[PDB]
Amino acid sequence: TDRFTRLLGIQQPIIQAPMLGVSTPALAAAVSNAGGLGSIAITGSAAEKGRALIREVRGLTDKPFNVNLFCHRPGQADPARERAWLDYLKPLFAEFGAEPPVRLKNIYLSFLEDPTLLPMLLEERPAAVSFHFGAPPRDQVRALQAVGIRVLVCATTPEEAALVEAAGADAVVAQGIEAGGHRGVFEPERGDAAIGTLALVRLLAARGSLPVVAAGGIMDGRGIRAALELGASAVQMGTAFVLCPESSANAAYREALKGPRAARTALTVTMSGRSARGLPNRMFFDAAAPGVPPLPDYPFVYDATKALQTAALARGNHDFAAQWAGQGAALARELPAAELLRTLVEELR
Amino acid sequence: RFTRLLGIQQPIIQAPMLGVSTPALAAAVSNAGGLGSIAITGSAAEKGRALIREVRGLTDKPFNVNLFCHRPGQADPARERAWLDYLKPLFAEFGAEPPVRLKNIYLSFLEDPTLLPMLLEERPAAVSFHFGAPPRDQVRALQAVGIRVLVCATTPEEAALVEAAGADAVVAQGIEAGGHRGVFEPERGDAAIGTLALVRLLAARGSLPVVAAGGIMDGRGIRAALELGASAVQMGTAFVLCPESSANAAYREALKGPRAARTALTVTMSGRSARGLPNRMFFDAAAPGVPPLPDYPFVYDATKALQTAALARGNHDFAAQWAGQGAALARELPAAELLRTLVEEL
Ligand SMILES: Cc1cc2nc3c(=O)[nH]c(=O)nc-3n(C[C@H](O)[C@H](O)[C@H](O)COP(=O)(O)O)c2cc1C
Ligand SMILES: Cc1cc2nc3c(=O)[nH]c(=O)nc-3n(C[C@H](O)[C@H](O)[C@H](O)COP(=O)(O)O)c2cc1C
Repeated sequence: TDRFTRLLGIQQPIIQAPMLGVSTPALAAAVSNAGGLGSIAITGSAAEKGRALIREVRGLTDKPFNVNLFCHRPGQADPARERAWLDYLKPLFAEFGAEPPVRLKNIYLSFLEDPTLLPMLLEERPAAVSFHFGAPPRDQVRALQAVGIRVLVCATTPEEAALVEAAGADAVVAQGIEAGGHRGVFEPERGDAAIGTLALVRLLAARGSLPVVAAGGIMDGRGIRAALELGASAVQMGTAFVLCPESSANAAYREALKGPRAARTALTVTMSGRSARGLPNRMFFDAAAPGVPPLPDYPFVYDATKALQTAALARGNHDFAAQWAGQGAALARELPAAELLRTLVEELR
Repeated sequence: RFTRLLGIQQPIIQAPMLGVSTPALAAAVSNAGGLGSIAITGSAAEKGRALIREVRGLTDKPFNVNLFCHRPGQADPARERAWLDYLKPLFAEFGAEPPVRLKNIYLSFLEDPTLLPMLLEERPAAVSFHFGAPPRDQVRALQAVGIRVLVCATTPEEAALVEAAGADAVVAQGIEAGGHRGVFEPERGDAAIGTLALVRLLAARGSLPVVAAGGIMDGRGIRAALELGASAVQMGTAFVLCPESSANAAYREALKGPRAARTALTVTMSGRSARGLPNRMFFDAAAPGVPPLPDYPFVYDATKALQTAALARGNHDFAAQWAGQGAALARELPAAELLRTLVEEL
């Protein structure tokens, strides 16, 4: 199908997934120059810094690229809950001769609570703007579209996909249970249908009319071929690009992904406050276990964890790192992004 | 390919489905060119033999006979007595009271020695195993006669154990699948891998023909699995609405209707994780007030007692209505006609 590639003015139906902390302008430009759609994530950063990152990408590529923003429900501070969480983490900090932070901060501002992001986006005009955890109001999506920007939203169910349609997006990113990183569920408090890529992509393509981008578990040309047979118009690959040299994955992350840990992934809500999939470690614990206090809101939880990670890292310890990977992780390859992009295009045939 | 490995013309297996599959359904699929299947667990061996003879009465073509190979359930009177006490108000609602004791109503292939020699005589083209792999010993014993041996796995780790046991094929069950999850050891957790990842993994780093199971509802779904490296396909939910199936009317209406839009996993129906259309038997076993679960299949024994009492009042809110995550794509056709349509779409 030409549906997606024509929609975004690119050659290849391949998006390199925006991965906050792992994607980079070098990674994005590499994929975009190679004919796909490279991406960056700019949540957690001030608008002008977002604006700089976009321009960094432009200085590397003249081809379309994707800019991703978190659109979650703005986190609700709860100092009592947050204090009880910190006290619970106290022995972990003490292990590295450290103390937990005194307070926690809303480190990731939602697109719905930072008014300055939309106007900056309407100025920079990246070819694509994608959202995770929810959809903006239709008039906001329309404003970006009015300026030539394609709008992507991640959905995890047919019900969420309907909301993406109502928001007026140009394409839906259909994220199956296989996907590495944070799950795109809109309202985790209602539960999580946890639908696999194969079913979700088929359900959205066969019973919907929006171009579908399949995300989760896709690691090669056979996977891409399979996604297209299901009716997707393109794929989004995260894990597959992590070992690329252009990525900002650290040493230990690359080692975990290259090694035997890659055979088994798991979901955690205790790392960030929102369900996410990666290589299990000490930050993957049972929040339902005895003596574990109620969980603070996302993203305050991640703030607490990031403080612990820093303390851990200050003693050579990476057992608390966020090493996100999808269920196809064992098929991970290590190539320069543009060479990987083209290997995929070849395997895609 | 796999289609040569078994005596068949089409690479589509109609999943064996305890209480849903019938000799009539199996025969219709086998006569149409695929591999029809029945489930034999929970029947004494001479009763399972009778069922196999029923299928032979309707088709000369190959079929599949399925047996549970789970870690045999272990009785805990204290835990079971507390479970039934917790269910007591549900029973009471339909004028019943919980059964005295619970029973091991489904004997694993590991604890009933009379199943293997029956299978040796009857010699169906295919014998499949769910929840675990039997000793390579016995797989060879079946393979010595005409039999191709299939075992379901939910992870590459389980697939390796399948390979070790000398099976002719591994059924790769993704998270999408309806009914009981084939996880060998659930108390060790459950990786809950999706079909798309699982098939690719097993086809990329495995040696056995892999049969994709979970979420496939049409020819595009079959083509996708084949692109992933599958040699064939196993489909349960797609066949439930076939008039030949053993699905009762309430079940058929549920799957045809809006409830098909959402499935979920429950361990409280049977004591082992299973995917279906949620109802009053889908509750939170971690919830305050809910006691430790008995082993599988003792829990299902209790549930069935409750299902009887609910049915006698015309209440279907406790039924076992299994369905995979592709449930909303279900179609209602004669089984042979569905297989023909699938083949055309493929
Ligand atoms: C390390 C990592 C970071 C990710 N970061 C983001 C992110 O910041 N925003 C987002 O919308 N998706 C993020 N994703 C998910 C992708 O959008 C996509 O759903 C996923 O990578 C596809 O599954 P796969 O890893 O199996 O290819 C991330 C995934 C990983 C593995
Ligand atoms: C109602 C129902 C009953 C099932 N019964 C069995 C069974 O008795 N033994 C078994 O090994 N698998 C059983 N399965 C699972 C199938 O083998 C297969 O894994 C699953 O149906 C494939 O997922 P699908 O429903 O999306 O096609 C059953 C599935 C359903 C929906």
